[PDB]
Amino acid sequence: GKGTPSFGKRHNKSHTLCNRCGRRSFHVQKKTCSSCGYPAAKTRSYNWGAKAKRRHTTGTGRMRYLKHVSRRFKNGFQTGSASK
Amino acid sequence: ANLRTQKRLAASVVGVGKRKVWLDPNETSEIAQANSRNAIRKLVKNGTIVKKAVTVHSKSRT
Amino acid sequence: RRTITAADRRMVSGVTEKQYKKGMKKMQQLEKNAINTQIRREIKRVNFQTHYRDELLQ
Amino acid sequence: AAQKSFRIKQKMAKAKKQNRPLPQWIRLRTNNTIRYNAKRRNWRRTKMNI
Amino acid sequence: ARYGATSTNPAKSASARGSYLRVSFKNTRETAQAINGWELTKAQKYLEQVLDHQRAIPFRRFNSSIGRTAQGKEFGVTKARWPAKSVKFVQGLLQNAAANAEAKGLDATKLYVSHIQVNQAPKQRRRTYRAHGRINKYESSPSHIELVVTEKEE
Amino acid sequence: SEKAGHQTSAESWGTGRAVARIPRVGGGGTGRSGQGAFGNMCRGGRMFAPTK
RNA sequence: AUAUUGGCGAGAGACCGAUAGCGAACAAGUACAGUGAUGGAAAGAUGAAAAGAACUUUGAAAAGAGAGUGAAAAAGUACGUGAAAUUGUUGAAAGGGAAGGGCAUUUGAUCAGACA
RNA sequence: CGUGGAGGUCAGUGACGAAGCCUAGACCGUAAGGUCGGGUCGAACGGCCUCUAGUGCAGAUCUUGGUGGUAGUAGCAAAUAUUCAAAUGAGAACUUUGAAGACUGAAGUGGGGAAAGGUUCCACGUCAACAGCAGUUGGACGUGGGUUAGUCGAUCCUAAGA
RNA sequence: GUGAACAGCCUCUAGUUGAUAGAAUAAUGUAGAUAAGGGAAGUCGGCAAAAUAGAUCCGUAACUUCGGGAUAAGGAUUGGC
RNA sequence: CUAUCUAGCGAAACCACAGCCAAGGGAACGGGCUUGGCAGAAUCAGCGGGGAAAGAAGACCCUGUUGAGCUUGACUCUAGU
Ligand SMILES: [Zn+2]
Repeated sequence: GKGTPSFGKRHNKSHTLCNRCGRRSFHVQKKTCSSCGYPAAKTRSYNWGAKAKRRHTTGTGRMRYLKHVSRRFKNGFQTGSASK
Repeated sequence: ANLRTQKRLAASVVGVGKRKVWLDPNETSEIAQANSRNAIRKLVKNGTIVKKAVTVHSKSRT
Repeated sequence: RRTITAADRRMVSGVTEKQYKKGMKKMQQLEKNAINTQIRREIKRVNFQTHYRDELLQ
Repeated sequence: AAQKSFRIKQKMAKAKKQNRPLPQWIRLRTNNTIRYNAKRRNWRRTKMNI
Repeated sequence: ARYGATSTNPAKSASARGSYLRVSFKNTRETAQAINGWELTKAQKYLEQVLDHQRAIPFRRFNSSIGRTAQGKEFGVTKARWPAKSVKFVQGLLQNAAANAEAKGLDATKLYVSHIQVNQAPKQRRRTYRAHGRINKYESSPSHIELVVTEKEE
Repeated sequence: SEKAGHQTSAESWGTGRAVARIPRVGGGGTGRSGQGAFGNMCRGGRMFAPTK
């Protein structure tokens, strides 16, 4: 059989967890995540995966530093002390 | 009431299997407080629990 | 040598025993209505096999 | 498994501490749209892919 | 507690309503329609004989392909059965309506049943796994039950 | 939105199967898998002559 | 001077008004499937205020019946209104292998007008 | 004729109940459709002159959702097999204990393990749901506890290879 | 233990007694069997089943690459004390 | 062991409306029309004539100024040499 028996010999993974995107896409035998090539410096982004340039783009997450840059610019990147 | 855990613990204590542990039926209200493995030691010597006998396998005909 | 319990820890934060029972019932029921719905809405377009072989030519 | 990593044990710890119901002091909050835990998970239905 | 079309008065009548019950509508409607118009003392005796396999219940509408039997002759039909779950879930409402009546102040010797209607409830749903890797529903047919009893006058 | 309705990858199944020739979503795990799209008739579809 | 479907902040619309409008008005790129690249949903409304049904009684219990709140439980968290298919009880009518329909009229029900 | 919206207008209707809905109750129009009474119900909606359009459905192996007859029907028939008494409980063919009868018959229905799963392991409470019958029972639900390494493994070495 | 044997069957340690059940016994079925005399006349066709079967001794052809064919074929025997 | 009867549980295919026939005409083989024969509630287990039954936008044929795999001295080109 090629079906219900052949789905019994599925017990060794060809993927595991990536350290840069945390999802199961890291191919162990060749050591590349299919969603963001982890040895590679760039992130795997393509203009035909528009619906993949929203699950992984700027604003998807936290923006720990970038949420404050507009708040800093309106005031002029001022430093020092507040006031009296 | 329910004595599956007590029957497990008694067999594990005595060494023999689960099927050679005989509990007295008249002492359920006493056995069911044996939530531990030290009280089972008390009951096996009291006689409320018994190691049954090895079933025979004779070899005389052979 | 114990003072607290899970029910005692939840005592201070609103719910009591009766109210936990009451809330749990409705919570399980409204979790079950969703399963009834999702079964209804999958039962049609789940049996559409992609490459079923249809073992009969003769 | 029996012989595993630490990352997997960490993810399993998170997925164990997330496998509780909704606490009932939430439902009494003044504007609470949350009647139950929708991301609930158990090991029979949904295998988490790690 | 709105009810069906009651052709009687609310002063000398007491009622009951069993909701979202997990018994089959097709085998409960017949149980109700077999007692509509009866006295309680001579219906509770009959529902108790049904469980002991005497005096079966006649199935008049939902009667397709069931087997025949001789306990239908007293109703003229030849197809009957003994549904021992609908029987119990109706007998656990006759008792409650009789209690309601005893607390209202109505003598329980002339009580008869005037209105009883079974309804169709939301189905509680499952799956059953068929051949060739497909799925089909395997669900229930619950029922609301709704009952009114009153005392005979001229 | 010029991309309304066409935020989807969908192709018809064809003949043989006893559904229409409408494009139909592929996949699984939800109730969208199998639904029609790319059409004016279909829920979650576009409109006829999207107003420019 | 020109361009700008991205980002930040503003203002408007002969636009859609929950099967519509961005996929998403809500804990939506979430749940979920797929080894993976990727695919990808459904789901809004109690009421002015929870005042969310004290208390009695039947039941083993859920719940039921009274009670009570409320302007209204024909608003009781399955909660705005609550349609159709379909379905239960009651009532009316008919019924020899079809039912339904057109013209005309008897019988019954219902409506009509005082022309006071 | 009708529908969603827009500019004018009736100093229009309306919580003393607008819209919507049911109405083998009535009226007008050849008809599209319009008007009225009754019941329900709870907040906005109409008539006229005009403008504009995402504007009228019986079908499209139409799309989404929902419900039917079929039907209390087919059926829940592989793996030798169950029975008696008691206890619990509201309730016991299916729980527990005891007494019996049997089987897997050591290339096992045993004991342990690699992958894989992920807390299912154990206790207490518990049955609205799942266990295609039931259920006091449960890998189910709710709350908690639990995995101790100088010597066991990873770690270290290198192979085909990357 | 039987036996050549981790075969088949029975049993001890250990485990389980779980698969929804009850009553009745009609056809037609699935699985398993028997059959008077005949013995492939059936049928495309001996498809299916049936017989033989293990061990000892004797006896074993044509052909042959001289190694085999060959368990050829075809006979009797088998227990208990 | 099923089927069958019962307690419980409880689907699906399929469905314009549904289901008594002869002949006639007709899209040349009607369940409906026409002329006739007939016709009495509700129904159970079987059955396999029929419902041109269900399955699937014919898998042979033809057309399309629709395609593909393949071959060669078809046309036009080409990496390589
Ligand atoms: Zn990655």
